[PDB]
Amino acid sequence: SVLVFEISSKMKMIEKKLEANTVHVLRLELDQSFILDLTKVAAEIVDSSKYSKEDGVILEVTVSNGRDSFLLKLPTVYPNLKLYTDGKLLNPLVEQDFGAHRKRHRIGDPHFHQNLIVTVQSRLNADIDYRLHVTHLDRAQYDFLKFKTGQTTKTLSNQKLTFVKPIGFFLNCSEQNISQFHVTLYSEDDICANLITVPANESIYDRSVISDKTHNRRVLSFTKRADIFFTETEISMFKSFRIFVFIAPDDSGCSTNTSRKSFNEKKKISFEFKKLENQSYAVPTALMMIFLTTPCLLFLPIVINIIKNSRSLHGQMLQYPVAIILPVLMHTAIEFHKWTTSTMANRDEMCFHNHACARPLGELRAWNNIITNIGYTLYGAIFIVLSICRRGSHVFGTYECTLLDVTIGVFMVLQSIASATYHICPSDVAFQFDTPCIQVICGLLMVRQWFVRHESPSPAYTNILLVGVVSLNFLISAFSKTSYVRFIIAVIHVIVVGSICLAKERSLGSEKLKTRFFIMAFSMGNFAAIVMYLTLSAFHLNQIATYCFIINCIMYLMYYGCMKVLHSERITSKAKLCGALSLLAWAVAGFFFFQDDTDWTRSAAASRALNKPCLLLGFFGSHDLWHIFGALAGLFTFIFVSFVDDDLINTRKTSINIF
Amino acid sequence: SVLVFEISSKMKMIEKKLEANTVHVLRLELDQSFILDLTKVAAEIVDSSKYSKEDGVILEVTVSNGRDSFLLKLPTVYPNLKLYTDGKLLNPLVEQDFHFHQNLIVTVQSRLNADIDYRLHVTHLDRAQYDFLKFKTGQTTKTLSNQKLTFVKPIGFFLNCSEQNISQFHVTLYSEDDICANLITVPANESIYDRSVISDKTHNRRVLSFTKRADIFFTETEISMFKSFRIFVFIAPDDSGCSTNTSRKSFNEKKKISFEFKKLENQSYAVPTALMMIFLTTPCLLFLPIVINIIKNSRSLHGQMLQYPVAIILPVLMHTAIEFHKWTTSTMANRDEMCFHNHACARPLGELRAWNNIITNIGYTLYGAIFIVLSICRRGSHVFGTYECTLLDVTIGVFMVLQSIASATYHICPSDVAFQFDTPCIQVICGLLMVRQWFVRHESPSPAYTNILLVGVVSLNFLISAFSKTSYVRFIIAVIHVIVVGSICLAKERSLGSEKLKTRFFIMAFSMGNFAAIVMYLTLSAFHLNQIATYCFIINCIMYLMYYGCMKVLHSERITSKAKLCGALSLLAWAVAGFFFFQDDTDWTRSAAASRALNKPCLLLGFFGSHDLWHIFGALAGLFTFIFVSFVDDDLINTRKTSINIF
RNA sequence: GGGCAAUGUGACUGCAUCAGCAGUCACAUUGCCCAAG
RNA sequence: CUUGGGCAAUGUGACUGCUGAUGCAGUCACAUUGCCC
Ligand SMILES: [Zn+2]
Ligand SMILES: [Zn+2]
Repeated sequence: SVLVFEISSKMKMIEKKLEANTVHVLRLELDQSFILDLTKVAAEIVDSSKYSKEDGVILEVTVSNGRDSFLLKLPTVYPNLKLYTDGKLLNPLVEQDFGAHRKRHRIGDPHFHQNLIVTVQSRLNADIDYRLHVTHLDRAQYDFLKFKTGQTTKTLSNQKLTFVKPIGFFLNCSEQNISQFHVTLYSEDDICANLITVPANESIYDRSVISDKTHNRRVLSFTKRADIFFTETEISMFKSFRIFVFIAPDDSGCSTNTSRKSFNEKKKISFEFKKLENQSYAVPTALMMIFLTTPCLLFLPIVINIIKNSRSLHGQMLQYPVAIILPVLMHTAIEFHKWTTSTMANRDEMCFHNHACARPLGELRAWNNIITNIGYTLYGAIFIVLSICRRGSHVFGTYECTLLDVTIGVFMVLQSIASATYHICPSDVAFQFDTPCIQVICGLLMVRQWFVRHESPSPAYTNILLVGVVSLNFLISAFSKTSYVRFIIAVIHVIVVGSICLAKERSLGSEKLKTRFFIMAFSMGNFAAIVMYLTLSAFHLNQIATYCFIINCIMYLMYYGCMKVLHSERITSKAKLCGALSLLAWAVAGFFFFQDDTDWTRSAAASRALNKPCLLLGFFGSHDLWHIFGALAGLFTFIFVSFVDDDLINTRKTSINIF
Repeated sequence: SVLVFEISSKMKMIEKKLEANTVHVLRLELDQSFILDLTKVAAEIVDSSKYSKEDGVILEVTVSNGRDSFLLKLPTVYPNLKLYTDGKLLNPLVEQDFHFHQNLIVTVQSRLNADIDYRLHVTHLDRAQYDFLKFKTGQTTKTLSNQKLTFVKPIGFFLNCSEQNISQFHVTLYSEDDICANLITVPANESIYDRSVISDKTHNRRVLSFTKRADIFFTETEISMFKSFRIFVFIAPDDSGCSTNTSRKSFNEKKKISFEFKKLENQSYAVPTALMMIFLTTPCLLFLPIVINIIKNSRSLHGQMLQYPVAIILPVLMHTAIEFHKWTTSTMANRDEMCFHNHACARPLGELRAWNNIITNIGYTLYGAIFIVLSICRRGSHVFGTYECTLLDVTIGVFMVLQSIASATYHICPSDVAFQFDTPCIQVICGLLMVRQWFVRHESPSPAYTNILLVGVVSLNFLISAFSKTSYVRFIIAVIHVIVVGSICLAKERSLGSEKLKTRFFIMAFSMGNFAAIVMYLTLSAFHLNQIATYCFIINCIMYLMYYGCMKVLHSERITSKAKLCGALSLLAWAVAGFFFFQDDTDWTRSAAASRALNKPCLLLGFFGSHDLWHIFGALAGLFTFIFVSFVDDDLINTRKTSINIF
């Protein structure tokens, strides 16, 4: 037999000893004062231990206030533990939901007032003691996202919170004239939590029909930061969004060492509700494009005048390996597919950007991290032209590095494609493909300088070079969770450097003039490197392949130069300038790349907790300066290796120092 | 002010009226006469059209009986329509729960300031279409015939495998009516409607929108993780996710459903597997007296191990590196909803839902390791005979070994991923056999011609898929097709001398061949989208070998008897090995549901299906059309490289 | 293994100083056509 | 032109209530001492 119990509009701690087979129905008269009042309820079970033998559902609270409802099927179950208390929210009433009026405070024609029905239950034949804990967030906090005229960012401060006391919000855009929205949730204390947004129509606790695919509800873990972004199209699709911030007891999905106060520790939180407006970065891009075209002055005094001094093809067109495109194009196709055919919230849930200052442009959330890759595809289409513009004669100078330079061009372009397709959704997918084209190019430069004084280098070496780089990258990715991955990299690195030493020795005859020093140099440098990335927790798994590859490239090129100067040939002054500039550009590219600070060895929240702010214009971060100066360094190294052996074009192909 | 209302067991259709700002709770005292009675409590809104102006929700019915509670926020809306009636189920009480009695609260609120009328049906299901999955001793199959399933009466099920001592379970639903439906199952302790934090990240509940068929496979690592399962089969209102149009969408119609509960036990198919390997080593009777005899009669490496293109592997070992990562990290219940096999012949093994479409992809990696050796061990005369095609036939080797990797993972489970990669490799093999027989009389054909052929196929394979959903894709496979075959015609006359007795009688074929194929697939919707690029290819190969098989004898050269019989079987294989491929019928255009309705029963031994055999016979034709082009000109072995014709 | 009293923490309800927010009643201005004198 | 009434919003203060911050006291939980039959 039910026992209705009127509740007071003022009391928030309702301790009632529920009898056996009795079903309380509390009741709270809602009036003009509860419009847009987030009503959060919270149950409990007193002396929880006494029921530790009975399993499943014990108590059942079913709050409801006419516009929404939910159930609390105590005691909740979790991947770790069972809790005997938990709170949920309610879609608050609105001004419409108990009628519009003029004056007189419900004059007397109608007498309308909603009501909040709190039900209780028990599956036990025995008696239970609960503690309902109804509270309220008034209109001052829910539906706080109304903006005044000439305002863009409203901000809370230290909004307290607790496992049994979450916070919501109500972003309505159509009724607010909003284009783009970007939330931000600071915090200080490492206590796991959950941000959750849902369009207004739609409800959180209710499961969907084939949900995991039909799911417009993002759910973001976070400890010290989380960010949202309501794109223009999502706004025009749903028109009104409910933000929530739940919070969890433990740190399972967040970390390993767990907080002590189980489901009891309050955690601070702030917010930032920005109201952006669409903007195309024409000024920030300006300084870039001009800065990526000042070094092109290195063609006017040299090459554009040589082409003026001159003013099978089917066979090479068919023998040039163009299945070297397929890795990067396949990965960019897969990535674009998985991006476009994803829900509008699975993007913000899955793409771990640097939402610190990842500047957006329409649908894309990090424009700078993308369009700064145009340095490459600008310094990529150059090489593919210079070579095919000055390919000749065949009796003086060294052999022609025509097709190898065309391949360095095709890969300087594929680098931009891979980078701008991985900086759309930087998730931990099986294949990284940000650096691997940089690695392939820093291999091709080595092969060019290895073969330039023997024969025309064939591009078919890019086949094994690419297979090596791609297999190594997939390997690093797939073994990232264990501990011996840096040992795998150490041993493969050793095998490669040893094979290179051997190929060196079996090409000349073990001359003490060159090999005795060269082998030693390589082995000591690369063993220093193996140490530096096998004992130090500052080389992540992403960067070790790139560092070893660019170090091999730099070392072999400096050795080429050292042997050219020891044999007493001339290195033109422009070549020395180009070499020094390539060295310092690679140095800058390093100093910037080293702060990638991205390792999928940690959980989601630990990766959203990182926020490295940008440096220039509020548009250039650190990874983007890497993207630029990598292209600069590639261009400078390429121009170097295309200039140092120019002064020998007046020497026969017989008296050339072979090495 | 609340209003209690007791209702005994005699009222099923409770009709009441709801005043302004009022709240009705009800109660139907339950006793031991209600245990294991799966109940459903639905609500409506009388005079529905009167409320068509109010936006949002009207009633909030919250049934609850202690053990199982849920909600009803009428009118539940759907992307096509708003239903003013909905019903849900209840986990019945357990015998342990039994002076003493359990009850059934039904709160009914109302946000509307005006009055509301409503009804309240209550229904029951037990003793059948529930608790029916109890197996007798030594019983592995239980069956139900023409079970009614109306929208007002969803069917329930309870599988308690722990007590039933089950290891692997299978569930099938044959039907006949073209009515949408839904099939959801959950772990015992879980509910159906209740979400939680990262619930989607633990969404162990499956949903198989099924028109005519649906299948449920309960693995060993599911049973051993939840130990008890709940099954339901609803009737979805609209045909959006399960069909195309609002054709007869307005209805609440009955539906007949069957079942077949098969309690499989894990095993290995030593009978049919071995009956295949011996089938793929008998047509190897050709290598008996010839290839291993020349070696006995016969009894740079540092550079060509570099100048060989090994970057042609990556288009596959990158793709399969993803179809795996997507198979492992996919939740244990997501695999039954994302992977659309052909469960009429998809015999399982260990974990995989299909081991008849994977272990028959060993006819390739077996016929692959032969071409890799019988070409390397068949070159040792370097001024006699045709040029040694012993580097190319390493690729045709590899691309017969790759094909047994891109395919035997596309048959792990075939999502509608961007790249199909079941045929692509076979397409290229039938390509190389052209480049080989082309350059066979001019120069040792460098394998680097794949670099331009691969990017050809993969692009034409990605181009197909991206525009698979649109209506004008088949016209794109006309312009891309015509362009290349036009060149391959033009590329001939610019090499031979435009001899009309040869060229004008060779362009006449590809003009008549490819065109006759275009209209065959451009006007007729029998060649599905994926199968056209392949049949385009294998024809270019066969024609270019009917030609090379003629231009040899047309120039009055003799062919050896072994090549006579070899090639004559290749035509027999490529003819039958098409007929089986001709029944794939996997068009990712149609809806998810109908893509499950396909069911082609096993052909032989209950382990060989139609699309299965295209994986075997695609290896015979892949072999006979290789031995052919390496034995066709053996008679010319005693003729100098100058006294030979050229074409 | 048990309870009591303290030590320190972590929650919790209601008093006291400040914040945004809702409602209540009264104030003041404004123009307004139709109606008439 | 003035009054009577109606509209509407601006902003005016008056009162009530909510939510978050610093202290104030007091209830509940966890670990160390002392005691006990
Ligand atoms: Zn990048
Ligand atoms: Zn297949």
